[PDB]
Amino acid sequence: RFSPYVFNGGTILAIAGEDFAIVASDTRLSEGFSIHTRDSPKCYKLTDKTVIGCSGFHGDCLTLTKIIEARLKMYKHSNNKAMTTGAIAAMLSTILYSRRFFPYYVYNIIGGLDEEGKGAVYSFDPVGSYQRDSFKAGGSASAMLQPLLDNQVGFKNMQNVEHVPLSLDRAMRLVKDVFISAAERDVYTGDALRICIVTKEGIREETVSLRKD
Amino acid sequence: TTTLAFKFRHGVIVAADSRATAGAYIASQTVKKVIEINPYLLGTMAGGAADCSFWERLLARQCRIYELRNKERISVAAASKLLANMVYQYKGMGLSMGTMICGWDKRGPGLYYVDSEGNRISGATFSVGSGSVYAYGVMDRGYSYDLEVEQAYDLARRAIYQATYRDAYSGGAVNLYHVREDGWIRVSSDNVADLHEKYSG
Amino acid sequence: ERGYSFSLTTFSPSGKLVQIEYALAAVAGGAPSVGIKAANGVVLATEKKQKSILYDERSVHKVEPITKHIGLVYSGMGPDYRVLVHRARKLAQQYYLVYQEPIPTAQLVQRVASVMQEYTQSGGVRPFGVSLLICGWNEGRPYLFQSDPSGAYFAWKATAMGKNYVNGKTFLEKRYNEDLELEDAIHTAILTLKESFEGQMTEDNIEVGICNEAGFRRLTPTEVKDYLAAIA
Amino acid sequence: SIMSYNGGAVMAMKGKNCVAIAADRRFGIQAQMVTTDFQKIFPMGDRLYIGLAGLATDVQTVAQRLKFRLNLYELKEGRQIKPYTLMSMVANLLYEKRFGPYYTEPVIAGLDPKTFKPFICSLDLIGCPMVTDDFVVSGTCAEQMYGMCESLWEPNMDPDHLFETISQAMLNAVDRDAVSGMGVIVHIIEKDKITTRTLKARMD
Amino acid sequence: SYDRAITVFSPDGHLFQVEYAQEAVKKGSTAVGVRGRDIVVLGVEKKSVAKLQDERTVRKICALDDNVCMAFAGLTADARIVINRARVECQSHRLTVEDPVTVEYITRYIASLKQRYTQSNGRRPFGISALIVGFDFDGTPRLYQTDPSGTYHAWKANAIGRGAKSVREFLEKNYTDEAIETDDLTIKLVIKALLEVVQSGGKNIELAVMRRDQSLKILNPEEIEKYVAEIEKEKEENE
Amino acid sequence: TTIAGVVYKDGIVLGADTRATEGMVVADKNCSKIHFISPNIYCCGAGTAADTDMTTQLISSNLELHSLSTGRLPRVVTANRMLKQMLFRYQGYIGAALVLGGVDVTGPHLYSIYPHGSTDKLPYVTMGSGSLAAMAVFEDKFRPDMEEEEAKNLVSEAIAAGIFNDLGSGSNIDLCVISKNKLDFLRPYTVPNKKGTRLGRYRCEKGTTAVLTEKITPLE
Amino acid sequence: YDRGVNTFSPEGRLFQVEYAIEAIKLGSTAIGIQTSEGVCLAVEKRITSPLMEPSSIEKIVEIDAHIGCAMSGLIADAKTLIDKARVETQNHWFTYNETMTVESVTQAVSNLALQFGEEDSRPFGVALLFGGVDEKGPQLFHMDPSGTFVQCDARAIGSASEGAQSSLQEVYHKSMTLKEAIKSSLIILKQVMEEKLNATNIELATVQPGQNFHMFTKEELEEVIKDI
Amino acid sequence: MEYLIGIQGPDYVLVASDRVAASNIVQMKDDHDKMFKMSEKILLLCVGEAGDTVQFAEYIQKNVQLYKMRNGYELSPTAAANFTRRNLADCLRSRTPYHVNLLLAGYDEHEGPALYYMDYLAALAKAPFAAHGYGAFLTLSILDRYYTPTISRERAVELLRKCLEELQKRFILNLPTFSVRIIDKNGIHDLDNISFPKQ
Amino acid sequence: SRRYDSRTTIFSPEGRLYQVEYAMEAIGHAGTCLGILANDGVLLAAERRNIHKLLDEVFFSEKIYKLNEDMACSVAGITSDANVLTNELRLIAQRYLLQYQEPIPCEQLVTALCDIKQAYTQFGGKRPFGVSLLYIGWDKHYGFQLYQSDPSGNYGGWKATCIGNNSAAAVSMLKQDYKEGEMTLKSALALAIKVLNKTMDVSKLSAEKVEIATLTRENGKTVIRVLKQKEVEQLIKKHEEEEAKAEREK
Repeated sequence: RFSPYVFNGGTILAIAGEDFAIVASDTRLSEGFSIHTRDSPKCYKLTDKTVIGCSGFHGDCLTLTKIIEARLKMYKHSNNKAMTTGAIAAMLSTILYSRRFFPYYVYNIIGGLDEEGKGAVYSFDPVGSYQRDSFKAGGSASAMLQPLLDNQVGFKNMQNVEHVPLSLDRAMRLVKDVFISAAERDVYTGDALRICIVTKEGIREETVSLRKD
Repeated sequence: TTTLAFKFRHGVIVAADSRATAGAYIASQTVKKVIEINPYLLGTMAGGAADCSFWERLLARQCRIYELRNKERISVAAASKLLANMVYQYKGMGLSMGTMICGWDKRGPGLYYVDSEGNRISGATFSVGSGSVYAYGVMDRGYSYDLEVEQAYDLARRAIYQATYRDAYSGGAVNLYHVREDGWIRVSSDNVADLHEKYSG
Repeated sequence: ERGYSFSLTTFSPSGKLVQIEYALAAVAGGAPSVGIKAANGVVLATEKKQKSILYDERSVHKVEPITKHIGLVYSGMGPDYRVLVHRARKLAQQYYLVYQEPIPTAQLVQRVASVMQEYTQSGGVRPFGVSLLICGWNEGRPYLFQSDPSGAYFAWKATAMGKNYVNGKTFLEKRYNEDLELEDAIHTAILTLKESFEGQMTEDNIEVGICNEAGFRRLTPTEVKDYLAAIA
Repeated sequence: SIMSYNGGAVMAMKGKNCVAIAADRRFGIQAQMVTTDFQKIFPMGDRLYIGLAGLATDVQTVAQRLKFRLNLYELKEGRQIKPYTLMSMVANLLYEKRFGPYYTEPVIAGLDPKTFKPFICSLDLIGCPMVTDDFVVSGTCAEQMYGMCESLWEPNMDPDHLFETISQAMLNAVDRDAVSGMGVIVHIIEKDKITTRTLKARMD
Repeated sequence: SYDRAITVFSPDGHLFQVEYAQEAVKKGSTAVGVRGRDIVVLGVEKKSVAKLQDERTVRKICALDDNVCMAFAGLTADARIVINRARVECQSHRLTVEDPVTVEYITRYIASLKQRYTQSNGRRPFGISALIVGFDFDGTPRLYQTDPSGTYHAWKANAIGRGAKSVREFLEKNYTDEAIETDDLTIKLVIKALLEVVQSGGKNIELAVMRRDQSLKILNPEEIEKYVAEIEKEKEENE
Repeated sequence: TTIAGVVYKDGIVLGADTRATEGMVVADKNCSKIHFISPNIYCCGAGTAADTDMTTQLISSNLELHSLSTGRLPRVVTANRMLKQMLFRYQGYIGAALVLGGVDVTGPHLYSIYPHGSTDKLPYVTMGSGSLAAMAVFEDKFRPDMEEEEAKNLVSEAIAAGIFNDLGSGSNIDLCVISKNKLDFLRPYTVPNKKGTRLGRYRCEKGTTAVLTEKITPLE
Repeated sequence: YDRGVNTFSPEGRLFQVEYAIEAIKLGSTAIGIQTSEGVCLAVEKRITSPLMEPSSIEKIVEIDAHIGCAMSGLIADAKTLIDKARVETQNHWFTYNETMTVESVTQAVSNLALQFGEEDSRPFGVALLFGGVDEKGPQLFHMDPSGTFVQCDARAIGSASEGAQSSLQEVYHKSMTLKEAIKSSLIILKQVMEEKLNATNIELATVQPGQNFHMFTKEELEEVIKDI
Repeated sequence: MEYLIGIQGPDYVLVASDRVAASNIVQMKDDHDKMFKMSEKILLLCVGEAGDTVQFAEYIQKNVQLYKMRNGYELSPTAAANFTRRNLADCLRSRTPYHVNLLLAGYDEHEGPALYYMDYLAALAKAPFAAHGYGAFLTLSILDRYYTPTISRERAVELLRKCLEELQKRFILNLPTFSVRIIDKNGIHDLDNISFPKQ
Repeated sequence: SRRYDSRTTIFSPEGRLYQVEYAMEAIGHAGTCLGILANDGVLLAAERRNIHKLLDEVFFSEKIYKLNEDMACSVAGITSDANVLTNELRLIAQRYLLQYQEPIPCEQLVTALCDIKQAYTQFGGKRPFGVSLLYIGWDKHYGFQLYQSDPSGNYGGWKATCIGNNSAAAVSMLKQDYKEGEMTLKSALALAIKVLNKTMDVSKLSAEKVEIATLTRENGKTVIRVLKQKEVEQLIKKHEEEEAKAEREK
């Protein structure tokens, strides 16, 4: 019968630095060869210190994000303060658990500044399970990302590989390099690439062109 | 996915692998399957990750509220009753809860194993997981209730090493907490990469 | 006190209950209906008089049999009669088709008057001033029962309410004793029915129902006057 | 099936001045025996019985719900219940469950409460009464069921001949099957006395 | 001005039908009781039984469990509900939280239900009170009370009915560690404080002693006479 | 299980077989499938017995409260409306094969009832498994303004022809004459088919079977 | 005359709400003080008979780990709202992962302050004093059955609150530490009490961010006695 | 799969519970006790889905403990057997049906000990013995061959020795530990534990 | 005018029961009944409110209602309000016999309807039950049990009863005639004849205006004996023979 869940494409890669955070998601929204819209940024910024990506079924992406935006003003106008990073993480896990029967189909990665002003990454799943991590890679193109990411970033699958903290500009070129290798295989990654960088000063965005097919 | 817990002379040792992946594709090695419900208690994670997270947070609801008004000693029979009945309402609806209730009883050490199907018993050793069948062979053969805490650190992680050595879903960091009369005590977090040369001689 | 409030019923300081007691005073001001239990059947003679000659009794019917073998007559006020009629029309026909058979009228008086009990006894806002004379034929031996708004079911061989309730009850208490001849019991029952009745008696001034052991038959003013006055 | 699960067969054959009803004593799960003392026919009032064949729960549940509503009517009026009243009481109770009806084989066999006139009837599991004057037929093998009972059952039967009639009827139909057996009890009631007998059958 | 009382408070800040209800406890059946480090005792009397009627029908004090017993006063109509209402909750505290029933839990239930019992216009308030008698786990004593407003409070001994403060003045000498050192002197002291309460004729007197966690047993007119003999001997030798 | 009906000049004749077969063997040999609706209206039951037996009593219950309160002869259009509304609400979950006919003040009316509740006005209707041969007799051999004795012969012939062509139909044929003046129900009429007699009679006597125990419970 | 309770007055205003303020007079007198280092509060137990157990009825309760409380007026109505907010602070610690702030505790009860429903048939005349340490440090809040919320540096309720607030604002110290608040608490205490001071007559409540909880501990009341 | 002996003596009821709750291959819990005590006169025996058996073990327990102190006496074995059926009758047709296997053993003061039959289909029966589990054919082979209804409780265990030795013939299972009880006028009494050697 | 308002929900004002004082007034209005202790059986008595001989007497047992095969009751009060309690306890006793397949013990039975009557006297402003009905029967534990229902919820159940307010003259007679261990149910039946002939207002013990219903324990039938007026007429001549024998002394 009618399928309530469908994969609309897109790949979200968010790597949060020490004092900063970087969330990169392709703007291509497509199913199959045809491209719905060439510019469709998947990164939605709830606040200045929080930027969450939305992947998978697009109907649940607009619903879940706009609900949080409606719930942002709730806690705002109540305690006269912004929502903590751990608040939105658990509130989403509770909403998705109450929906465990029929849930939303979404793939999200939260990143930005926490209450201490540092970056964090939470891997989200339709059942609402998450943990605090340094970096994660979602989307359908993540199959070739994490092996290549742990290579450069995690420094695995190699011998005598030292761990160097990634500078703000180092994480930019690495995300671009792992996405170029991803666009050459996955057809859902391409067109314009939206890279959102979360800094203590503000939110920074960038647009990177890719293949059209 | 390898989880094991056993009660002995001092409290209960909880050891589990941190590798959570889909198939043979490496995804997240940092996922913590050992949850701390209270400073004096220890939870676990098996099957559905959000399942055991909710109910243990729902169990901590009644426990903390009952602690405020009272601060009386809570028996595990209170945790067995309420939790198993509320999970039985969801039996057959797709929820899977494999967690093992751990902690310290005022009388003495105790261990409890919970299932979503309604299976709850209190016994010496409980190990659930893929490579857990290799854990029962090395542990139960040399297992004893009188083993020292120093030997409990070696024997528990050895069964993890025998499992995580060659396994699809087993690996990552070993979370090991030691329960005492004052509650659990953090010991160490050691990755399987360090387990390689340590227990192989 | 007071003290009993309502729901299901009102209060009295001494005995019975006030309030609906005033509705009971209206029961005595209702339409008098005689009734007769004679031998193998039950006879019911009511009294109906229209206000002016412009009315024809062929429209409004004071006797509305619920079942083929069970008739009825009312002693009391108006449509609260017709309310329990359609009620009993629903009430008696439900129990009739539960066991598919009529079953003796004793159980009919049990069930049909059980809800009539609650309906009259429980608070109806305004009270109900309609009583009934229950009849029927059961296992060869018929029965004549008398209910009321208070919910007390009686058994009488010859009974009267409304008018003559003081005179006719003492009349039948003396002249009538134990069980007597069928048509001879109808005689003295009509003699005391015409006691306080108006001097002008016509086919339209009264009506006489009869419950045969072969089932109830509702008469008409035609055959009522053609029988006798004096019907016997 | 649910019927053949617990098994059992109820046969009520009416005599001349008396009415007899019998049911096998075998109670077990499928092909395995459990106990032979499980009661199937239960007394209702006086001089009236009812047969039940099917799931033991539907045998006990209906008999409990039947005795429930029966005592409610018997306490209001002390007189007993008529066979036509019980036939409509069981048919209405079984009809209250449309798509969920209990699986059983109710057979009402008992005397009239007013007189000695016997009457029997059978009701479907869905509440359909099946009117038969005296004899009913059941069994396993076809030639014995309808072939023998025509020359066996008489228009007017004495308790002697009626007991031996259903005897060979329950010997040929039941004991023919390997799993069927374990004795049969017979209830023959009349106005003067109530007689209860059992049939001799092998334990294999 | 003054509307008397229905639900809402009176202009003085207090209520009326509540204050009016406590006088029923004063005119109700009186009761007494004591506690100790292990064994506890109680008493009621006020039976007004002529022995020409069934004695088991007038029986009031019962026990939810061997550990916790129910002792109430006033009319038993609403108290029979307090029994059954607490039997369902004590059986739920049996069922859920399998440990022995804690006095804090069970008392809050009855109290939370006794508050909504006096609330709606709606559910009728209680005109009676009760006092929980029992022992904490591991032999520790517990005794509490109830209030028509749905509150609970613990006492060192049970003194209610007529002369609540007068008996409490006699309970000041009961604070000694000698009571209860031996269960023979405690029961003799129960019949002492009870001697100034009502008639104290020995017929309607009913006392049940609960030693540690063992279930209490109503004293028959055998040991009660022996404990009354030593109480009379201690009074004769006191001069 | 076969029901049929026809409309002649002076009334309506209804009839049905008394044989109810469950499986390959007859279950109830003698049964009356004609049910009481109103004094002027009768209905012939078929399909599921218990479902139709409780439906004909419920519609008659709605009518007995309607007719006796009104005080005049009921109409077939009323029983037809209640039967088409009920079965439509169930959406055919209750199987009902019925024949609704009767003589009102407006004259005779006959309807063909289906388990979904769809009914049409026809002078002749046939339902059941044996309705194939019962229809052919009413199709060719029936015409309007049929005589009294000619209609009763046309029915029994349609039933006898329908029984011969049906495996489940048999036992006794029923004839019910429904008119204004005269109302008659004649059962049984004629048995068109019989079961083969045995080649001999066998009698069982004592001595070939024994008795275990006995219990005596005397009564009043 | 003809007071219409929640229905307004011919003048007019609410009446029973004012009578709920009188219901604070019949309760025990609790005097709170908020200081930079912490919050100290004291209330008299007012033991009627020696049968009364001192810890049986206490006017200081713990809503949340970092939130203290002081009830007023009626008891059963207090513990109702007390245990209520304890569940409210539990649900706030789940979705938001952070403990409920002392601020939001007020408006949570303030919405249900006067329901005119089945509770709050008759309304509850229980005043509530909210202490604790929020993200802003130690705070002391006061509320009434009508739902008023005003942040008070030092607040008193109960019987003697009239004469207690008199000498309170005079000797109160906003910028000082808990060191002076110790002796500053016993000043107003010994004033309003007409009987000798013992651990069973009153009870002390002191909550500090660094020293907690605390709340309070056993046998620290008699230490303040001998420190006079 | 498993069954507890249903030997019914004139003055006693013999029951022996298996203590092995283990599944698959390795033995997780050796000491698990399936025997629950409702009251002194009536025991509690159930086998099936854990949550099922546990919930029915909690319901009937507290309901009998409630009626105990209510009227001052325990429900009769006939009343208690049908009371469990009311929860079993609702179990038949329900949104979430349960599954049970074993029966209930009890004792009465006037009528002596009695043994009823419980099932997941709510059907009840009265039998001195029964056979559940896979060893049903193995139990009726020894039991029907030699059975004494009047045998003593000491010799009933001696007859039970033939069952324990025949519990493993062609079967690959283990079940070393078997906890046994006995019922009398004094209630439940503990008996020695029997262990089967592995090799 | 504090108690003059119609309330019926909350209590009165000094602690006394508001309506229950007035409810016992309705019990003492036209009530009649009696009870006594009898071994291996029990006996009850009734009185017909209407002495008019034109009645059909087809009600059979009227003031005595049979709620069970082994148990019955005697209604004293308004017959309209009691007929609701008849089927009520009868269905409660039937649903208990349905559940356990065992006869309902009269311990919890009586207290069940007493709590049912209590709910109507508690809340909702509902009218209280002004009918006090007796209880008789036998159980496996305490054997013969006697009870009397009260509106307040606290049953007047004892081994004796007083109905109605006019029976207070028989209470001093029952306490003086109080005996244990002697039956001979006729000893109390002949004593009950002295109750109606002396303490009751109606003398001579009119048979058609009274009724005597006895229950003799029989295993397992437990036959309930409706007499009714049959040998009561010879009991009239039996009690008058005692009166004719007593006058021979002086």
